[PDB]
Amino acid sequence: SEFGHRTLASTPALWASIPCPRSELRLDLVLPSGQSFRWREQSPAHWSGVLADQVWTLTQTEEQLHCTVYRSQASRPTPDELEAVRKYFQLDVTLAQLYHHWGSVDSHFQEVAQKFQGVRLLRQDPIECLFSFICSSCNNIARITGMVERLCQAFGPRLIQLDDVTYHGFPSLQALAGPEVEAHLRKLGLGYRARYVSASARAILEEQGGLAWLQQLRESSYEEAHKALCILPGVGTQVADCICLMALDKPQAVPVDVHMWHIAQRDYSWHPTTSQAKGPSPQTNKELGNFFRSLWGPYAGWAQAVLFSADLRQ
DNA sequence: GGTAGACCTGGACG
DNA sequence: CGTCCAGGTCTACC
Ligand SMILES: [Ca+2]
Ligand SMILES: [Ca+2]
Repeated sequence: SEFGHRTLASTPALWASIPCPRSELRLDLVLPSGQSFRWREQSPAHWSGVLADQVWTLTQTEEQLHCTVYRSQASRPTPDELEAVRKYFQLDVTLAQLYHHWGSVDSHFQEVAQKFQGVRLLRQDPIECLFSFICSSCNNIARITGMVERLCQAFGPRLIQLDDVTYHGFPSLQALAGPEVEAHLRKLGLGYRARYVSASARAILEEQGGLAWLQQLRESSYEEAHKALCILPGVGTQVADCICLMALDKPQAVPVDVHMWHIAQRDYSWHPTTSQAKGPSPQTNKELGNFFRSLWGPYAGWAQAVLFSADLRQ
């Protein structure tokens, strides 16, 4: 059929594949696990969302990642658009090599890794990542997903429509900085988070030097990046780490949330040493982050993604 | 300097 | 139905 979300079976000539074993990527363990909140399994095993300013549907077989794009006459994805997908999933990073290393230096990781292969980090846009996680504050993935769709629907560029779903690109800084945005977001149910969205958009455009400021952070060191980000309203240590890890190429960035705390205590019998508090606090969270870094190495943030994602399946 | 409490909400239970 | 919960952050105050 010419309409609705496609499936690999229904429109074969419209899909192109990318060599990618499931051991290197598990869409069902990455896409809905709290990295990006903009992917939906519209059809069993088929995930649709905006990628590189276009709508796509992705699905995998044992050795292939099948892709289709909705831009003109419908056609299979081109090699270049396909590279956009490989970039998004950072496929040049061999997951089996990381899993092996983490497994060698951490017996518990190896145990869990046996049943959760394919968890890697998406390489996201700084803007979407910054605002999606500002909304993650005291929030569950599903509610977060809801706020983000509404926020994009109301302020993002309109793309194409599949069935009764109209896709929207992520809002720009200018749109998020616009007048009465907060009030509109509040009506969209973002709660106090509405305030931070507006505030951080204005702060970036009117105080920090605009988009270029956020983007040039990719070249900065994790330490610098993380400090800069904590300036913005609504961006604390956790939100800042999520951003450094998922959007600024800071693989040693380790987000420390309630999940990681439970994991630390329950699976590593971890306790704060230099910290004053016994539970979550700005000092204990920092310490726990350094604990995971000393334990997993330069890509601790990625290792973190595996266990976090695995901890959601509980 | 290191906390306790305020700020929003739709599914979650008991 | 009423308290609890989820990828927190901010800040007046001890
Ligand atoms: Ca929480
Ligand atoms: Ca801040």
